Amino acid sequence: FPLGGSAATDTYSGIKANGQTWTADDNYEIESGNIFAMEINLAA
Amino acid sequence: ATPSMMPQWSYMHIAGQDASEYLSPGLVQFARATDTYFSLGNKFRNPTVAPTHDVTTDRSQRLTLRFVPVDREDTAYSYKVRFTLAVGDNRVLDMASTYFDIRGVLDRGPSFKPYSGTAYNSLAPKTAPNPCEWKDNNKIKVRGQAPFIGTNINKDNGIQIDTTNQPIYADKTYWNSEVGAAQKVAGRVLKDTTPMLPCYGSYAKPTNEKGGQASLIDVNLQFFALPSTPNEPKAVLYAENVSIEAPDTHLVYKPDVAQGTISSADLLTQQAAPNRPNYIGFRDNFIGLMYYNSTGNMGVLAGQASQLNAVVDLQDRNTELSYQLMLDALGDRSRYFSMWNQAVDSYDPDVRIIENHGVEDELPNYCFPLGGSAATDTYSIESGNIFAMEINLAANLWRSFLYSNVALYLPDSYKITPDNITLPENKNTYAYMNGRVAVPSALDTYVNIGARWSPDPMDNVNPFNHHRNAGLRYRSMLLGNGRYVPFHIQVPQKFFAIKNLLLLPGSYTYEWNFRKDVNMILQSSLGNDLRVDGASVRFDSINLYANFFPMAHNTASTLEAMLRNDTNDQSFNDYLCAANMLYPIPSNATSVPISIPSRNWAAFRGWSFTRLKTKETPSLGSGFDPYFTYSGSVPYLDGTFYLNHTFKKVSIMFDSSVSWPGNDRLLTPNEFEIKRTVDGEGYNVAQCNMTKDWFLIQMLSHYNIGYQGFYVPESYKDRMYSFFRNFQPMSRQVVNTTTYKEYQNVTLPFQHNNSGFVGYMGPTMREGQAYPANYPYPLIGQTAVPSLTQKKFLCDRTMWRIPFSSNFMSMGALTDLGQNMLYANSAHALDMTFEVDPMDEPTLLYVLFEVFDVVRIHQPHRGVIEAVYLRTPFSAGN
Amino acid sequence: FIGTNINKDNGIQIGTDTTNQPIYADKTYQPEPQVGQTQWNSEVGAA
Repeated sequence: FPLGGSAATDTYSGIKANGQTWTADDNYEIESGNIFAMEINLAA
Repeated sequence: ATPSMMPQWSYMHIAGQDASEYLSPGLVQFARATDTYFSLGNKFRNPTVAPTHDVTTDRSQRLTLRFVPVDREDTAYSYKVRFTLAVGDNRVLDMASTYFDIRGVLDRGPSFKPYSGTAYNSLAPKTAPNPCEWKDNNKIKVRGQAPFIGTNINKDNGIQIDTTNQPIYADKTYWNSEVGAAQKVAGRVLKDTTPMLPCYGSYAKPTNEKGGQASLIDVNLQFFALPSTPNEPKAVLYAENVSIEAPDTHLVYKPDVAQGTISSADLLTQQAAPNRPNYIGFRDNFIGLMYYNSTGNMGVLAGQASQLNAVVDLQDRNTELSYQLMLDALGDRSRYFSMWNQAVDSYDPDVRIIENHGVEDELPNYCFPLGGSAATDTYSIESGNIFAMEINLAANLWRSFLYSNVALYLPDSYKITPDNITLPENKNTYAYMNGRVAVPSALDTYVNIGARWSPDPMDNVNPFNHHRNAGLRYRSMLLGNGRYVPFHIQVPQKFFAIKNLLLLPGSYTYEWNFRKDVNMILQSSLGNDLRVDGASVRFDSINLYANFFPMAHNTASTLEAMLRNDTNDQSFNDYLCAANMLYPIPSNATSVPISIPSRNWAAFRGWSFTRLKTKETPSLGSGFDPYFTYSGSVPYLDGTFYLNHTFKKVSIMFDSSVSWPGNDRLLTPNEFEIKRTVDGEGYNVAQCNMTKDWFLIQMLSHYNIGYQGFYVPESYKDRMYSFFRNFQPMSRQVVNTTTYKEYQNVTLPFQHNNSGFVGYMGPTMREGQAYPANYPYPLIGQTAVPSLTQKKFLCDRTMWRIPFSSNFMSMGALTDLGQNMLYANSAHALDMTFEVDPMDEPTLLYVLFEVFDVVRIHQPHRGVIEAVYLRTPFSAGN
Repeated sequence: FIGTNINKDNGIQIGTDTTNQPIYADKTYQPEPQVGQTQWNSEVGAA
């Protein structure tokens, strides 16, 4: 596994009055899909 | 069959004559002649008829009688049960089998951790930023992670999984070369009110039947998307407000500018770690619980209607170290019994005498991308070998062994506490012995590379407080893996005079004050003050338990009217016949002037030196002596002798005109020398630094050969607490400190062998720039610095003997020169002086002046125990 | 692998006295050969 556990890009917000709007609260980070990986056969 | 059957039996010698008899006398001689070849022995069966009459009763005697206390008080420092033994008639007890039956709760304190490492979220980067919500400048919130693709997200119901199927709220958590997340994603974040710990120890209690963390009084569902098009619903995160904690963690790089606040960007990085493992459990054969040898709080076995006493206990002998030796001298203590909690203390012989022999790596131990290959091109498919990556596995395992078993068990002098986390100041509780990191450059793979060496700075630490005290291990697991533990003991009886007494018919009483002093009745694996950090052993029920031999009344009558005659009386001796006395060697002192005036040495069969450390040798017998703040092995009543390889001289000297060495036997005339540190002009023996006459004199006493050539004494004469198994001799070489012209020393920061690749001074992480090195100094290669050798004498778990005999042999119990009128009729006065090596802190030497212990219990009437308790060569009488 | 050119119907010049393509019974050999003999600079896709 990687040290941090992600290599992600960005994501802003949405409160969505019928229109996924925004969320002052949040402010421009999510990396979709499980963590990057690295594999070893530590027994063989 | 017949109503007798005897004949029908004998025709198979099933119960009849022995083969030596029915065989024709001619054949017996032939079978007794050719028995070393072609033996006719295993085919003509014998018999085995066992005794029909007068061996067993018919009318009474439950095998294991159950006596109940006729008394009980909870002093918080003892539990004085007063039983009432009622061994009947035609009936004998043989007080060996007289267990007690302790039962009650035991609360191991917030210092108990059997899982030697982490048992919580374990396989994980111990730098992981637990998906958090790093709050901020009223800037409001931020990052984390996620993964449950989904397709549709509708507001107030996130991840679309007839109908839409509209997922549940609580439960959202849990390729080859694929995944490729297009088409919505989601996950679950941690809200910015939960202390964002690392991922290596984090745990929030369930609080949700369907698994997920949640505060029961819960959470906000929140959105965010990609800047590419920031008006259309992207991934959705079900954050929450967990009860995040970590009940095994001693974070070693808490980014230390975080005063007041809890969550902030400068704190996603927190290299956690597993707290050093405390084993906890009861002591070997319960060396504690049983106030043995405290004349104040001492039991009794006096006949009922005399109630005088039958167990007179001095404060000289230690009957708790004279049982833990008799076990060695009778069976094999290395075998684990559980009722007595028989589990000898120990120490992985590969982590006391560290042999850094070396890793076994030659080819790079390599990484490979999850599926087949890595990122690649598109044309007429990777170009060149796969993306690769490496770990020298054989080295990481060795480094973990070193600074997980030896390199962080060092004295709290070579241990810089983590960067700036706040510790307590009482450096004896488990708040300062696990907040102690151990520099990996003190002990590490490149430490005395290739030579067996218990690293110098841990020579003086004791071996038996360790991960692998296999016996700290089979008493810390046998009871249970828990903070709280009910328990049900079977403590034995060890008093030499009351541990085999036959107890003829009578009505004897029985009393014995147990100890409720946790931290003295409860061992440890790191040295603690259990009483302060939290610990207690609440007793609930004590009961005696005796196993009767169902002896036929008409034969027990004989054996009881015959064991009462004056001549036919018992007699017992402590296996460790001694007159134990402790001397207070001060800190940083090289001497121990001892003395004894005008004695009448009559059977003094030989001294026995030793050397304990104070903190951990208990207070003698008073009671709750508070100055006891150790939890480790008790070399005073544990048998574990670690600070034993430090003696340098003994100078026995009688009247004030002599030298018991004697005339001139001793090789360095009458000045016993146990070590020649630098002056070895012909005289040190093994390649150790022992002196040829302090071996000649141990292997002469302890085993029994020094005049016929040393020959690795027989297996059955070096049982555990002996000399030879623990004579481990060792040696090094070191850079000549003044010939290697360029020896510019390099201390423990400044040094640098692993470069970037590993720590900077901690058990931190990879931060560097790999240049070459400079601290391991080459002692082994074509470019090797000139070397000065150094020698050591690790020898523990044994007591230096120096028997009182002319030959210095063991030709009998009453030693030769313990019978001579020069000593056996007149009176002298011993004045010695030992020259032990500067230790460093308090340190009591444990001279074990040896005498003849003996008791002559006898029961003339029905219920009268009277016994003499003489101990010569250092007796008790005015 | 990483050889020189590839000829129409030729293979890839493994390399020797003026051409030297390889035995398509194996010669691509795979299972073995490939740069690593220049690892941390291996540098593939040259030209």
